[PDB]
Amino acid sequence: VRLPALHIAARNDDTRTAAVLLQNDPNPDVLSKTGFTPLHIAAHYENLNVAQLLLNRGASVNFTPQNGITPLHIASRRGNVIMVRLLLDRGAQIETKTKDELTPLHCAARNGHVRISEILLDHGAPIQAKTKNGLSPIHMAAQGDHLDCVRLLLQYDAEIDDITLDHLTPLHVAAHCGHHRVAKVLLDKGAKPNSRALNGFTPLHIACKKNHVRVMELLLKTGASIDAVTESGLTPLHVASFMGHLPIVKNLLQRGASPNVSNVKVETPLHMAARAGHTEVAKYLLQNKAKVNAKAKDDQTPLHCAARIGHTNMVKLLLENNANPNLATTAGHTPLHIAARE
Amino acid sequence: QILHPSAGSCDLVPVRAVKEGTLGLTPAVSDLFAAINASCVVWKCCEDGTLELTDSNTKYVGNNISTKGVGSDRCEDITQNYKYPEGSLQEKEVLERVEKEKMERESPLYLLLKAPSSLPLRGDAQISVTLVNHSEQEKAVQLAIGVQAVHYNGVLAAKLWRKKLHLTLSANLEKIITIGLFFSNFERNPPENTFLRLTAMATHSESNLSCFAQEDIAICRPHLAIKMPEKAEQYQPLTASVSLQNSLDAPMEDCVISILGRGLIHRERSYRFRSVWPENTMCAKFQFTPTHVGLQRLTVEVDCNMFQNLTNYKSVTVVAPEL
Amino acid sequence: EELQDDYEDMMEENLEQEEYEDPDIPESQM
Amino acid sequence: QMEEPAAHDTEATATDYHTTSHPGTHKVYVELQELVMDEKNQELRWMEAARWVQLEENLGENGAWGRPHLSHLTFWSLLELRRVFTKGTVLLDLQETSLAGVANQLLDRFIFEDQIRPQDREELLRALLLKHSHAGELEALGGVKPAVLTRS
Amino acid sequence: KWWSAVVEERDAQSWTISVTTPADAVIGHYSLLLQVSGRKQLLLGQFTLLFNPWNREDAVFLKNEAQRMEYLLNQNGLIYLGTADCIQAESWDFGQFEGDVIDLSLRLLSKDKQVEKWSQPVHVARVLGALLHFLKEQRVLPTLLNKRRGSVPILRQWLTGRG
Repeated sequence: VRLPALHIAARNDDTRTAAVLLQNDPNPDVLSKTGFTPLHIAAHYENLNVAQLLLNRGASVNFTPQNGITPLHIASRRGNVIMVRLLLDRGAQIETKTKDELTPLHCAARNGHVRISEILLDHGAPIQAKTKNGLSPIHMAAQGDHLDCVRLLLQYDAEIDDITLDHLTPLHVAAHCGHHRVAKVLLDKGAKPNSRALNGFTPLHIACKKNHVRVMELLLKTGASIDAVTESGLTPLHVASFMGHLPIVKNLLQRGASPNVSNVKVETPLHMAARAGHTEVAKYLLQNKAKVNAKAKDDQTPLHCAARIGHTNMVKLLLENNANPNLATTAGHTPLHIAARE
Repeated sequence: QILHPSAGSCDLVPVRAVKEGTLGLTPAVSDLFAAINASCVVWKCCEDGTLELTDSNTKYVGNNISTKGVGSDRCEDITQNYKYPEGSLQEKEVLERVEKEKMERESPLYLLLKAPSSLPLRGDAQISVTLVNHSEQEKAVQLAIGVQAVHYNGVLAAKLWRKKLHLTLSANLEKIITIGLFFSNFERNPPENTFLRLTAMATHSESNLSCFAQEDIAICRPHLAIKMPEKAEQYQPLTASVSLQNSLDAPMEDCVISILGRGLIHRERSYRFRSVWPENTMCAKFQFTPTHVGLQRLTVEVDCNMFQNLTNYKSVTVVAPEL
Repeated sequence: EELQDDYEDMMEENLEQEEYEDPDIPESQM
Repeated sequence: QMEEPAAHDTEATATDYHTTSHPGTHKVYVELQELVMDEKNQELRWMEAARWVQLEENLGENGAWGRPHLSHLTFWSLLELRRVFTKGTVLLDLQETSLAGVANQLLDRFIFEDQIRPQDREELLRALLLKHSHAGELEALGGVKPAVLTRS
Repeated sequence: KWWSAVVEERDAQSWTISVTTPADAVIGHYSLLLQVSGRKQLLLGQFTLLFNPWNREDAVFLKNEAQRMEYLLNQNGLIYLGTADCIQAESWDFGQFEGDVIDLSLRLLSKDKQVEKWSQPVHVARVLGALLHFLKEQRVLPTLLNKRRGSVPILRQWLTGRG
C-alpha cells in the first residue's frame, strides 16, 4: 500500500536515493498500482533534477497509462512551465489524447496556464482538437473564467464560434457559468450573440436562466435578440419568470420585452410565475402589462396554475389585481375545483 | 494573502476568506469584503434642500481584479479568486450569510446610458442615452448630462461639461438621443491622472424620482510604438525605433523622450526631439549595446506640453555571444 | 503527517485523475 | 526612424539613482596602463606602465620595476586633468562586472555627452577590448614600443 | 535540517565546508564565528539570511519555478491602472535587488522588537505593511510631480527624507 521507492524519491526530488535505486534496479519506468511512472510524479511536483535523472536513465517521456495521462498532460495541467519545456525538449508528443480525448493544450487551457498554452501552440499543438463531448481548448478556457487564455487562443486563430456536441459555443459556456468578462472578450472579438443550442437556447436564454445579470446586459448591449424563442417558444422572460430571477425580469421589462408572449403550450410569462410561485415576479409582470385572466392550453388562467400548486400569496395577488375565479377550463374546472382536488 | 493596513496595524487576509465572506477569521475580512461587494445608492440634491432617492443603474464594484501574468507581460484576471459570479447561487449564499451575521450583530421611465470606454486626449466621442416611456401618457422629461473629472480615489476634481435637454416621449415609445462628447466643449481641461465621470439624470413632471445612470471614462493618450528586435546579442549594438502619431488638436512642444531599462541603459538618457505638428508622426531611433544577458525590458517615456509621463515598454531577450 | 503522500491512495488523490477527464456538458432541462 | 534625437542634460530624476548605502573605507591599488605596440607581431595591446601601492613604481624597458618614489606631478598634467574633468563623462555605481560591459556603457555615455562621434565608437571599443598584458609577458613579447590608435 | 556544518572536501591547507540553516531560521544580518578549542572567538565573515520560496519546508514555499521567477526574481513589474473597461499597464521597476533595498528593508524591520518572530513570514509581512503604511501617511504630500522611477526611489525617500 506504499508507493515504489523510485516514486517516493521522485516526490522528494531525492536524486541520491534515485541514483542508488537506479544503480540497483535499472528500470526507471517502474509502475505503481495506479499505473503511473516516477516521471509522472516528478512532472506533478515539478522535481526537475529527478526528472532529468530519470530521463537520462531511459524513462519513457511519452509513457501512456491506461487512462492516457502522459507526463506532458500532468505538467500542462499543473502549470509546470519548466517541466513542460524539459519534456518537450526530450521528445514529448504534443497531440497525445487521454481517455476522454484531452490534449495537453486542453489541460493547460482548462486551468488557464497562458505561458504553457503558448509554448504548446508554438510547438504545434492542435488548437481545434476536441474532447469526447466536442470541447475545444477555448471551451475549457471559457468554462474556467481564464480571460487571458481565451484572449491568447483567440490570438492564435481559435474558432470563436466552435460548437460542442450539444451545439454550445464558448459564448454559451460563458453565459452558463456567468463569466461576463469572457463573454465581453468573445463578443468584442466577433462571437455571434444569437447562436442556437440543441434546444434553440441563445446565450441570452442561458443568462436569463441562471440569474447572470451582467452577462445579460453585455449580450443585450452587443445586439442579442430580446424576443428570441426556442424550439418550444420560450422567450428570455419565460425563462426568467419561471426561474424567479426578479433582477432579470425587471431588466427585461425595463428594456421593452413583451410580458404577453406565448409558447407552444400557449403559456405566458405570468403563467410560469404562477406555476413556480414567484409572487414578486408575477407582481412585476402585472404592474407592467400582463393579462391576469389570460388563457392557455385547456383554457387555463394563471389562477388555475397558482391554485394547483397551492400557493395562496400568488392566488391572493392574482385575485386582488384582476383575476376572476369563475373562469373555467375546457373540462369545466374553476380554480376552486383544482384547489379542492389537491 | 492580502496586506490590509488599518490607518496603525496591518492584517494578512487569506483571499479565500474574502471570497467566502469568512468574516471573523481575521479582523480585516469585513472591510475587504465590503470593498468588492457594496451597493451604490444615488441621492439627488434638490435646490430646495430635500434629498431624494434616484432610480439608478447598478454600479458594480470589484471589477477586473488584475495582476501581471506569469512568464509574460500579459495581464491576468484573478477576480474569480475574490468573488463568485454575479447572480450565482454561491454568491447568493455568501451574501445572505453575511447579511445574517451583520443583522444578528446589529419608475415609469427607464434610462439607458451608452458610453465609450475611453475618450481620446483632446479628442471626440459619442454617447447615447436611451429613454423608454412606460406610461400611457406622454411625458415632459428634463434630461441632464454632466461630465466631471475624478481622481483615482474618487475625489471630485473639476466640473468639465453640463448639458440640459428638454424632450417629449410618446407613450410606450423608446427614444435614442446621441450626444457628442468633445474636449473642446469642456469648461476647463481635466486635471492630470484624472478620469471622466459621465452622468445622465432624467426627471419628468412631478414624479419625485429621477432616472440616473453613470459611467467612468478613461482619457486615452496617443500610442507610443516601440520597434525593437525580439532577441539581441550581448555586447553588440541594438537599435530601437520609437514612433508617436500626434492625434491632438495642437502641436506637441517642449518634447523630451527618455529611455531607461535595467540591463540595457545605465540610469536614464533623455533627448529632445523636434516639435510635432498635428496629424504628423515623431520617429526617433535609439542605439544602445545590451550588456547583461537575460530577459530585459526597454522603457520609453515622452513628455511634451500636451501630455507628460506617457510611458510604453518593450521586452528584449539578450543572449550570450556565440562561443 | 509528512509521510501520508508516500501511500498509493494519497498519491492517487493527489494526482487528481478526475481533472484529466471531460466531466459533463450540463443542460438542466427546464 | 529618422528624427536624430538631441541629448537633453536633465537632472530631474538624478536623485532617483542615489543610493542610501554608505561606502566602506578601502585602500587602493592603482595600475596605469598605456597603449603600446609589440615588435613581435605589430599588434596593439595595453602594457603596464606604473603602479601605486604606497609609492609609485614605474616599469622600465627591461621588465624590471624601478625604485619606488613619491609621486611628483607636472603642472601641465594638472591643468589638463582639470580641463578634461570639467567636461568628463562619469558613470557612477555602474552595474557591470566585465570590461566589455563597462566599455560598451562608457562609449554610449561618451556619445550621449557629445564627447566622441558615433564613427569613433567602433575603433574606441576595439582599442578598449585589446589584450591587457602585464610586466611578466613583456620579456616574452620581445620588447614594447609606444603606439597611437589610428582609424583603419 | 538545523544549523550544521560538514567538511565536504579538504586538502592539507583548506577545508571546504557545507553549512546549513533551519527552514524556520530568523532572517536578517548574521555573523559566522569560529571557536577553536582553547582560543578566543574568530569572526569568519558576514552573511544575510532570507526566506526561501524554493525549500518545501519553508512557509513561503512556491510550487512552480515559473511562479518563483515571477513573484520573487523579477524586478520588471506592471502596475495596472485606469478604469475597468480601459486598463492601462504601467511599467514598474520593483528593484528589490538594488544594493541598498535589502539593508533598508532590514533596517525598517529592526523597528520591530520581536526579533524572535522574524522567522515567521506572517509577522514580518504585517510589521512592514504597517510601517510602510505609516511612512506613506507621513511622507506623501497633498497636490515633474507625477514622474516615477519605480519603488526604490520612493522607499529611499520614505526612509531617509531625501529625494
